[PDB]
Amino acid sequence: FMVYDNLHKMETVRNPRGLYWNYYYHVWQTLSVSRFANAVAFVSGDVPAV
Amino acid sequence: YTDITKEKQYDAEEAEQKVFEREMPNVKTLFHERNRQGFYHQTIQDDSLK
Repeated sequence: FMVYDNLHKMETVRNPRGLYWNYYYHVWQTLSVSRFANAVAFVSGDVPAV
Repeated sequence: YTDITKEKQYDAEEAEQKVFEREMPNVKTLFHERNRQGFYHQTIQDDSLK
């Protein structure tokens, strides 16, 4: 696993005419896997020869 | 002279797009100018009255 997180933040705004609060939660990440590591999968069914 | 304003009804859902709407105050003006320009004229005959 090569999972990292770049951004994690929260922002708030207020409407003075409607009297409510808006909350936004921003999440930015990188998701990847490494081909240099061993990884075997067990499969049942019709699998190709190669 | 600045006068009173008018009451609006609470509307949270309509407040979403009208937060920056404007409302001009009720202001009235009056002007006063100069009216009267007069004079009084009299004669005094000093010797004739002496």
